[PDB]
Amino acid sequence: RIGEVASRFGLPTRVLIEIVRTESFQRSLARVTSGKPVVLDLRELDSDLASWIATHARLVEPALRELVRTVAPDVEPRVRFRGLPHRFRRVERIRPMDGALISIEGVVREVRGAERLEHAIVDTGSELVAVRLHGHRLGPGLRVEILGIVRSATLDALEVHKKDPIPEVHPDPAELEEFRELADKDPLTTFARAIAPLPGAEEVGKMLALQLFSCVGKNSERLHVLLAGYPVVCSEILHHVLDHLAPRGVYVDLRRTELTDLTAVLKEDRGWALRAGAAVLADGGILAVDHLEGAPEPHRWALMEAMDKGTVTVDGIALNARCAVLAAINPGEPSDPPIARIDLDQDFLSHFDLIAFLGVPSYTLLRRYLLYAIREHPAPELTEEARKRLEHWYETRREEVEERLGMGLPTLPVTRRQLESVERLAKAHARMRLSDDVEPEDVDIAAELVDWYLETAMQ
Repeated sequence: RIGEVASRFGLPTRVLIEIVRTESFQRSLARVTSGKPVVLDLRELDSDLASWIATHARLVEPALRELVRTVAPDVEPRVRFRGLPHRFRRVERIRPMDGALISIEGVVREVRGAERLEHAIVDTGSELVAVRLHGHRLGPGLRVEILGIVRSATLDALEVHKKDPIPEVHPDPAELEEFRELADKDPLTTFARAIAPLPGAEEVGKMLALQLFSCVGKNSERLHVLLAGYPVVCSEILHHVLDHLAPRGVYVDLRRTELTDLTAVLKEDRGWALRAGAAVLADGGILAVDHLEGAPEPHRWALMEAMDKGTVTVDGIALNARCAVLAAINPGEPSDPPIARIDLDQDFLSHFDLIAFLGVPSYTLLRRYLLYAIREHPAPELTEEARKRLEHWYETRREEVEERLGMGLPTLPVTRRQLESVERLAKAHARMRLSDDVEPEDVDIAAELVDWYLETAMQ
């Protein structure tokens, strides 16, 4: 009897009567033997009632479990809610919402458990939220939406939805129009000037602009860039990119970063806890690695794994770390070529697509356009003529290097790594044009940047 259940749980009888009358509830209640949870879709109710239910979910949920327990004493009673009123979604501060059904969204910082995965901490943007998982799975670095009921500053998870590593932008017609206008113009120059507006920093800006547009899950797509200049100006650039433009990211001063602050830490203590380090938290975005000079070997190995394979590994646990590495190094005084002044081993240095030797509209719009471009054009591909343009550049440059070496002129080799970098940069520029087709024009822009890097390195 519904009235008796309502009374028992301190609910107005009408709350429970209106709930049980819903199509969502009746259909799922009939399907409960299949182990499927009973479902209440709140949109199937009066808006003020939907709101009241969300506010008082700590009361409603066990009442519903009790109702289903009557129908099926056989199985674990599970209840799900759908169609949260908008104000209960993506809650930025959970504590005032005690007792309420809510969703949070953000990046998993940490997980812990023993035999079972039990607890998580989620960075929702302004705060870190503790979560009791109740059998629901996720892992450090994952972006998630979690539906649950708040109980004393902890979210008791009801469901977990995996999300893309970067936020979704769904532009309206006016914004879509702005996007199309930006695409038609010269977005590369616009982004380049936004990033690095100082005289002489044109190529540097273009490199960093295209790096932003390489922030995608597909492993072979991401660009890694090393800035070589004075500390102050390089730090301002890294902070600027991360603060104002990056879709997602983390800044570290490598000198202040322990290896496990960079990768992840696994702690054993009456159970286990796994906490994401910087590269994992930067999954799908920019990892800004400041002060790379004298980077210790273990740190270099970690960075190389993230750069080459898009993972970090701690104790046999591989975590996604699909970050574009934006590093900075302070060289110095030596009348040797600029690249000779970089104190980093040759093998590590070759993992960067580009080295930028310094000295030789609304950010809202710019950032939202980037987010849009990445999600909408994750995988542009060479056209036939672009492939020919790329192969031609490559063969022509290899011949030139051979010739220059034959003349006794020190020159950097042009290898498969350079071919790969040009292709990545060209794909990034095609994303910047909101295109799925990489064209000869994209190859040309990419090749000019690789050539500039190769030439300036030795000048």
